[PDB]
Amino acid sequence: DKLLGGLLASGFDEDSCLSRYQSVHYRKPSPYKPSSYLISKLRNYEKLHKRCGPGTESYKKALKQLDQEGECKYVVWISFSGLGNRILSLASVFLYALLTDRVLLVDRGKDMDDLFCEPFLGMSWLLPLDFPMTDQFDGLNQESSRCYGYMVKNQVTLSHLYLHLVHDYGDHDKMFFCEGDQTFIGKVPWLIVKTDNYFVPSLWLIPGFDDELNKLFPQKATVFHHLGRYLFHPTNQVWGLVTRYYEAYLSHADEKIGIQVKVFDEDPGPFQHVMDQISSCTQKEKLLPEVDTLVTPKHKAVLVTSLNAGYAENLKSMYWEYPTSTGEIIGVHQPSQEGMHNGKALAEMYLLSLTDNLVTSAWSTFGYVAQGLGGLKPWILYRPENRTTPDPSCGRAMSMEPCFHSPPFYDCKAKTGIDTGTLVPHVRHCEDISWGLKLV
Ligand SMILES: Nc1nc2c(ncn2[C@@H]2O[C@H](COP(=O)(O)OP(=O)(O)O)[C@@H](O)[C@H]2O)c(=O)[nH]1
Repeated sequence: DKLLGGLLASGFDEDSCLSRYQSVHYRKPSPYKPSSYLISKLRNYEKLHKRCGPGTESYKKALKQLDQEGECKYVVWISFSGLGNRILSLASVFLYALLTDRVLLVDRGKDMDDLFCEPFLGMSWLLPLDFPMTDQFDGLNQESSRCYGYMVKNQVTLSHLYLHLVHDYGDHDKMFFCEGDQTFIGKVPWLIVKTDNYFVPSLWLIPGFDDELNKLFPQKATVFHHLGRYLFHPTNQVWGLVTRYYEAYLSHADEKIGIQVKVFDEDPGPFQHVMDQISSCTQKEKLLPEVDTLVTPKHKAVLVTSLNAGYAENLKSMYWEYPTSTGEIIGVHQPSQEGMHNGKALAEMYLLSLTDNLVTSAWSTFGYVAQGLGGLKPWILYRPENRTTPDPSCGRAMSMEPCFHSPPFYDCKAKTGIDTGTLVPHVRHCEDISWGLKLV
């Protein structure tokens, strides 16, 4: 089913975004049926967006509200940070638009236009190029006059509010995640957000939001799985990088393994500890077979994405040099070694997402998107310390979701510090970065 259990709206033009509909030629159908309520929510959201979207008479009238202090309200995402982050933060702001009956508009920035097709049937998601406040986006931060957190800090009705939700955000910026301040913010027609985190899990802890979030997602850990596949379709340019790598190197395997390598160090390596970690991970989980020194089969292909190439070479040369214990036929394959960039990094994510089993590196938003769109619950390569291969080398994700790296820890009722990862069974601390949070 090319509309994804009904997640996607039929009627888009096939040739201008090939990936949208002919993705089902390349991926096994997802196990995760999106609920009836999520569906309606999206179909209803596209009526809002057509009704209030850029270029309508309702969008023109609303723009004058930026001076003279309103049926359409808006959240504006600003393009900021690495591609992994911008995908996760953008799905976040879109869930948030859903919860607050707003229109999402997207600062195209340098490249968003080039990377992604239009996800909303009948009408562009892109912020116009003449939107008056675009010159301020670089500068908007924690100390800007209309920053919600600067205002709560310094006790201060508004046409527009800036919401600073970047990882270095403070105690007052974080009040965004409270019911009280949401009631306030609820009234403001224009919201400009800049953000580099997957902030979805803290929305489940806001009351009101949590009812609707339960109704939309009966299987709670499907938020980015459905919202990602809804929103983000690669352009023809990027899609062809996907199809041509998949076609040339991966379509003849009985099984595909993905291995997403990120190493957090200012030396590119490669590192023996990390190679060691990857083989122990893959072997100890029966993901890839062992090899024998002193000596009707299946073909596995291993897709290795990384910046240094010698993680893939090592595996490639091991499996060329030595026969597998099981007699399985292994081929290792790395697209790029970057040391058309973001078109590439994008394709590689989507490629990772077509594998049957994925290994991810701890902390990488690159992993989270790949597992995210795959509907894949990874085995996570844990974060090293002192150039030592951790032991155990990896473990299975509690679930497929991305991880909220910089969450708030406030009890809004009681007005005090709290561990927000020990309030409800579905919001747990992360496996990879224990400080962060995620839906399980
Ligand atoms: N093509 C490709 N790009 C990558 C890979 N890993 C990371 N990148 C990109 O390189 C840039 C820096 O990556 P990363 O270190 O993961 O992000 P940071 O930690 O937020 O700087 C980002 O724009 C990523 O999209 C990869 O395996 N392949």
